[PDB]
Amino acid sequence: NIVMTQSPKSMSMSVGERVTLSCKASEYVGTYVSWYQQKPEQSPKLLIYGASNRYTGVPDRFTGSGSATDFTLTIGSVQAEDLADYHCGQSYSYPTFGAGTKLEL
Amino acid sequence: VNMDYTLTMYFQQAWRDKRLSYNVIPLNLTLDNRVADQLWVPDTYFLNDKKSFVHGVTVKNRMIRLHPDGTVLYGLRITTTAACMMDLRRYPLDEQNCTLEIES
Amino acid sequence: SNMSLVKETVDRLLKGYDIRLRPDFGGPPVAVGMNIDIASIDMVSEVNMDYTLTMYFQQAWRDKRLSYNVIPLNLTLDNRVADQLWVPDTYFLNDKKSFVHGVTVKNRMIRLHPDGTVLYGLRITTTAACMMDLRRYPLDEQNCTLEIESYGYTTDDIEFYWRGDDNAVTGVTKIELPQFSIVDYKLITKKVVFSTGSYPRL
Amino acid sequence: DNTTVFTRILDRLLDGYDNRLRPGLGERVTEVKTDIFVTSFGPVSDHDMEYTIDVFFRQSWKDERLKFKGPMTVLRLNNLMASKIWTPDTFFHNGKKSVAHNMTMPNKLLRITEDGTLLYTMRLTVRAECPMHLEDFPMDAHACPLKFGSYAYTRAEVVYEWTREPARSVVVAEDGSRLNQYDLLGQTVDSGIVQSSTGEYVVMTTHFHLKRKIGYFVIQTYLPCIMTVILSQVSFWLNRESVPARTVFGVTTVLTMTTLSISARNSLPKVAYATAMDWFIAVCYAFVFSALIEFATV
Amino acid sequence: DNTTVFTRILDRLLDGYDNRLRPGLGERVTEVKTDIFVTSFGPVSDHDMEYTIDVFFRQSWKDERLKFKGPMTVLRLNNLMASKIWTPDTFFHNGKKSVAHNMTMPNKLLRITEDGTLLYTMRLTVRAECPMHLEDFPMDAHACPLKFGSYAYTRAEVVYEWTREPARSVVVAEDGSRLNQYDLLGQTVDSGIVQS
Amino acid sequence: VQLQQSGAELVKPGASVKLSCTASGFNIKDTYMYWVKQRPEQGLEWIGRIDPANGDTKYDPKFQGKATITTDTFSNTAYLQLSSLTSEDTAVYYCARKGLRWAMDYWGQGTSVTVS
Amino acid sequence: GDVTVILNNLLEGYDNKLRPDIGVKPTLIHTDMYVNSIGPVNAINMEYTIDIFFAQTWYDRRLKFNSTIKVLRLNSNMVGKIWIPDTFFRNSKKADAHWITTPNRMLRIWNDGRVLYTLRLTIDAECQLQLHNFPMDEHSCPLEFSSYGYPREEIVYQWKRSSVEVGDTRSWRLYQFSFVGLRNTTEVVKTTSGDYVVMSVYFDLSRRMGYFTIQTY
Ligand SMILES: *[C@@H]1O[C@H](CO)[C@@H](O[C@@H]2O[C@H](CO)[C@@H](O[C@@H]3O[C@H](CO[C@H]4O[C@H](CO[C@H]5O[C@H](CO)[C@@H](O)[C@H](O)[C@@H]5O[C@H]5O[C@H](CO)[C@@H](O)[C@H](O)[C@@H]5O)[C@@H](O)[C@H](O[C@H]5O[C@H](CO)[C@@H](O)[C@H](O)[C@@H]5O)[C@@H]4O)[C@@H](O)[C@H](O[C@H]4O[C@H](CO)[C@@H](O)[C@H](O)[C@@H]4O[C@H]4O[C@H](CO)[C@@H](O)[C@H](O)[C@@H]4O[C@H]4O[C@H](CO)[C@@H](O)[C@H](O)[C@@H]4O)[C@@H]3O)[C@H](O)[C@H]2NC(C)=O)[C@H](O)[C@H]1NC(C)=O
Ligand SMILES: *[C@@H]1O[C@H](CO)[C@@H](O[C@@H]2O[C@H](CO)[C@@H](O)[C@H](O)[C@H]2NC(C)=O)[C@H](O)[C@H]1NC(C)=O
Ligand SMILES: *[C@@H]1O[C@H](CO)[C@@H](O)[C@H](O)[C@H]1NC(C)=O
Ligand SMILES: *[C@@H]1O[C@H](CO)[C@@H](O)[C@H](O)[C@H]1NC(C)=O
Ligand SMILES: *[C@@H]1O[C@H](CO)[C@@H](O)[C@H](O)[C@H]1NC(C)=O
Repeated sequence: NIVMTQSPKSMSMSVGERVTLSCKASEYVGTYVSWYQQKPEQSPKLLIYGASNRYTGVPDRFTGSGSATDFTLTIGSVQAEDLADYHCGQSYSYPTFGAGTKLEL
Repeated sequence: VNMDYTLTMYFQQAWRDKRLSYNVIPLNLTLDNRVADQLWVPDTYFLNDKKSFVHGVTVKNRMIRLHPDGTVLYGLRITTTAACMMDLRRYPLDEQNCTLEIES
Repeated sequence: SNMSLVKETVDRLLKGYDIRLRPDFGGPPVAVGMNIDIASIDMVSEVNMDYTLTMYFQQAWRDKRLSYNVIPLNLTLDNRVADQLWVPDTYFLNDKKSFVHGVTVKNRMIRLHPDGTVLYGLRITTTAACMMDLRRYPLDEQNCTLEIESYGYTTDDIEFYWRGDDNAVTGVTKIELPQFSIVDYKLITKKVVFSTGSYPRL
Repeated sequence: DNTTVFTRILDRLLDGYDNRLRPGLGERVTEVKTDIFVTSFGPVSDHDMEYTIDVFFRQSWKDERLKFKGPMTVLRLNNLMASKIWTPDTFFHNGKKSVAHNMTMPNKLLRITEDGTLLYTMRLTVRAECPMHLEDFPMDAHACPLKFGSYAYTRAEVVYEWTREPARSVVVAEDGSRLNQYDLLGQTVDSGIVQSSTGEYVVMTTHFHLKRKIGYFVIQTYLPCIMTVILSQVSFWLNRESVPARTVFGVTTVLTMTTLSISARNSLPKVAYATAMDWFIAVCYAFVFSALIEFATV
Repeated sequence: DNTTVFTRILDRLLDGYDNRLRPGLGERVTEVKTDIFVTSFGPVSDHDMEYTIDVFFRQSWKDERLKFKGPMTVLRLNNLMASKIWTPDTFFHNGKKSVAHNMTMPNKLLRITEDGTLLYTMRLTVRAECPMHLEDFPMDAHACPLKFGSYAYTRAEVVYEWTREPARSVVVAEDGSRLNQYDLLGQTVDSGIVQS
Repeated sequence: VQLQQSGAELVKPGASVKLSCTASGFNIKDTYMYWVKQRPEQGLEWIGRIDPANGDTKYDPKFQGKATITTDTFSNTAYLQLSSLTSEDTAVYYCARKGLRWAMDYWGQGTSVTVS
Repeated sequence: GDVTVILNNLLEGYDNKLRPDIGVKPTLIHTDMYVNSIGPVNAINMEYTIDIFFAQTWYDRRLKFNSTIKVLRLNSNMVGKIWIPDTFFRNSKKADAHWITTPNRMLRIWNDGRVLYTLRLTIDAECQLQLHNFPMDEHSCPLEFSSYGYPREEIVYQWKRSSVEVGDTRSWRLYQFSFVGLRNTTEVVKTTSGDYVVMSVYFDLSRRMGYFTIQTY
């Protein structure tokens, strides 16, 4: 059972700067990790599939960077509506998600 | 060194097709092998072969025979190079068991 | 709708098409541009005096009969329609044995364009013979080639040229050999003369 | 008139069908679901840097033009109906000389489901390239690749996918191992997008991890060499009043070190760098020559 | 639309043509003119008593059923028109296993002249047998032969001849030598009749 | 394009529940259907997987034997049946559709299941 | 011309799936050979190569025409349009015909329906050599052939009086052996499908101890 450890648990930052979230796997997951965004009292929406592939309908400020074990999600020039929960989930095996990451202003 | 063996065989298949049934003549009909492309034949294959072929001198070496009750007899002449892994821990005082698989 | 319309377009293109005759059969010569993407140079054998290479070999020309204007997009057709179009009779003069790969199907590509341009690619593994000078062996450097010629059509029926003329051959710097090292490569255009006529050569 | 209804179904099925046009030519993207069942992992040739593999290669996709309605829900048809419909042109990017077997008939399988889904399976032997780096010979581990994709259909026309979970798609049989010298540890699949002079294509990658077995090269080279070194160090206990004896000792052990090194260097390919057997032979040769020079000095 | 006129020409040429009959079956003798251009004299395998040779093999004859009158005086047609017409079945009497190249298209050439003359060229690799007398090895000289003739057509039906002067008909290229152990000194042609 | 789930409800400890998820805009015989469970302010947890074309299912080892996923192609729905409930079942259950390189691109609206 | 009319009248209503006299009597086929060379006889694989011109002739009452010409001499173009017997060599490991530059086959039809069909073959036949008394040994190992699908009651083979003819015997590739003679044999063999008429040609060879002397003795 592949476990995904996300870091950090929370991050407080202002509007306009660049932010980066990290996700790590125990076993190998080769570019099959998706990133979801969940706003309060809503359902999660797919942002990035593969490892670096923007979903059709997402802005250009989200970018993914992938490897065999270490993955990162970078958001450059954030806005006031990009505060939500972010989950990393693998799909190389039966799917397992991360703990989450709160983003506050 | 290659872990395989080669064998030549006469491989014959017999089944019964009701569409190829006739009653007006009392003899068996051996047809020219070119009619085998106009009849249904089973898709038999060998699982552990590496390179097979049907001989082609002077024509394609195969036989097709029809019987009045519908029994079709279909023969091929095959040269198969089948693969079998050998246990050489007792070489040269050894005995090797290897087989050829016939599947659909 | 959108499928039967394109079906009618291809059926109109392929109806009344004579494969015996080249494009502009009684006019100026047709230009054919070449591309080669070398995938590997396998084995340089001194005893056999040959070397094997795998390549993606692509040809591009213009056929005014395969010109359509009903649909605006490019048509990639199944690779079995290449037996019903005209393709040039290119050959390699110095090869000994060659084949097109046939897994899972015949590895060839056809592609049409609305103005008439046809692209035609093959994946060829060929064993070309090159005679080496082993006077300074093993401390030496060889030069051997791949010749690309037209068999049937003379220089007043066809013209060969490299498509790009400097970026026509790619993938040479990524080739790793166990014994040699590719230091340089060159592209040459030429015209040869035999007892039957004058033929183009790359 | 029991088989006339199936003939009518197949005739209506092929009436109006163009096998030069992919399903959804200007309307959709063709989704192909791939699967590989390895029936035997063949021998790995070290001098050609290649390996052999025998696979059942399965491809599934959806064609809306082949919908039918009859007393059966799946038609298990022949291998000649597959040449009358559109099939994808999958090739192997690093294949050298593959063969699709046709004994006694073409080993192909076609199943059509009543909603239009097709399953198309082939049995074929692939001979692929495995570039190896031999620094640690004969204690090296490799990852032999197997990359395939579509010829002439770019990413905007045909995309590939695994039909099950990626960790459970490439399945190797239990008795399917013809490896004498290596050991297959596991598999590893991957997916990517390569870019060439005609556009961007989807490429499905598989990696087989092999680990060489040392038990032959030990007895072949490492143990005779150490035995020869020990036999050279035997000479230090003889009395100096017998000079031809120790002379013939030294010269014959140098001769045997030379014969073992020449007879040992034919095993591995003609690589241009030094391996770990060469380091072992070089240090042992240094020890024997040092023993001989020590005899000369005393 | 200059393709319909040539289509009509080729369709009038192939209307009623029977490729099972040689030209002049009841009146004259078919005379075929032969030519050989050796592009490379391959290696000689002395251990197997054989040699390899890569040639352009050219034949020419006269077929009175393929006369036409059009704007062009020579039709340089494809390599798939030569299968619909009559061609001589030349075979090599001492050839072992020859190949005819198929890359990328069949390496064949057909030219039809307005008065009815046909030129037919193939590119192929002959592997012929050379019997050697190795009594003076390794200081020996050899004469490796290459005999070809007609299968199925006797002397009263099809005769062969060299297209140029016999000393200038078989032409070996200058750089056409893949020999490592021997030295090519020259050629020698002849023509005769065998009684089978 | 759209996945419509059932409505929230309460349930007594020890009963059984059947949640539904109706698909509209596509055919369920083409893709897989996933069921995901989320606790309040916690991470997502995968319950199970169903292949509607064939019919075979897989479950998380924690939920193996506890949950049963089934389908109905006629009404174009997918069901998740939970039995032998406890107090730790108060969560939010989502119905997701597989697609685009195993990503779970389309999600439902989520039903709140509470145990009193 | 008239030959086109003759060939088109001969091929009208013709069925190449049925042998002549399909329910009357067996067909008699006369066979001849002409050995160009017997290749190297290597004992490792227990085989030897041979090159022959195989000729068959029989009677077909459907190919009977009335005209002032006596013989039609044709190419290989009409070989695949009439009935041809399915002769095959029972002791061959690999055998192929010749196709350069055009398929080396010949067909000749006569005024009374007698057809002659000749083709050039290269056979790699096998013969088990009992290698006792080596290298002072003599062998006689065969080349057999018969029909594949037609039993004794349907096709019967028969040699002529001038059956097997060798060539020059000096240009052959026999290094360690020396050709001395041959003899023809006919027999009937029991098979699971029926009784088959089998014809054999035995070549007698004697090993010349001229190489093994300066090699080992
Ligand atoms: C698994 O798949 C394998 C690969 O697909 C498959 O192997 C293939 O087997 C098939 C069937 O056995 C082969 O197809 C036949 O091949 C015969 C010759 O085989 C030898 O040569 C081929 C290469 O063939 C080329 O050259 C020959 C002779 O010149 C041609 O006849 C071929 O068409 C082809 O020619 C083209 O290419 C030329 C240049 O190369 C061009 O110049 C030319 O213009 C063409 O474009 C080799 O590959 C073979 O080697 C292999 O096979 C041998 C078998 O002995 C093995 O021993 C060896 O190890 C190799 O594996 C071999 O050397 C062809 O003669 C044959 O074509 C005739 O027969 C077919 C079927 O009946 C007819 O449909 C066709 O019309 C031809 O008949 C005409 O000619 C005959 C001559 O006797 C006439 O009698 C007849 O009337 C007819 O004439 C009519 O048409 C004429 C025009 O064509 C016209 O002029 C006349 O007027 C008249 O109308 C057929 O193609 C195929 O080659 C094999 N492929 C390979 C690569 O091996 C295997 O069987 C499968 N196995 C299973 C179990 O499924
Ligand atoms: C090849 O076969 C023919 C026909 O059987 C042989 O000729 C006959 O040989 C026998 C025995 O010597 C004679 O009695 C007959 O009179 C011969 N003529 C015929 C037509 O049968 C011929 O001798 C055989 N050649 C061999 C054995 O190599
Ligand atoms: C046809 O074959 C069957 C099966 O061997 C056999 O019993 C029967 O006698 C044959 N017919 C004739 C006329 O020999
Ligand atoms: C067809 O191919 C050409 C050249 O690659 C490209 O410029 C063109 O945009 C393609 N078709 C379209 C309109 O997408
Ligand atoms: C040779 O090329 C022609 C033209 O593509 C093709 O029809 C023929 O089958 C080829 N021959 C072989 C043996 O593949």
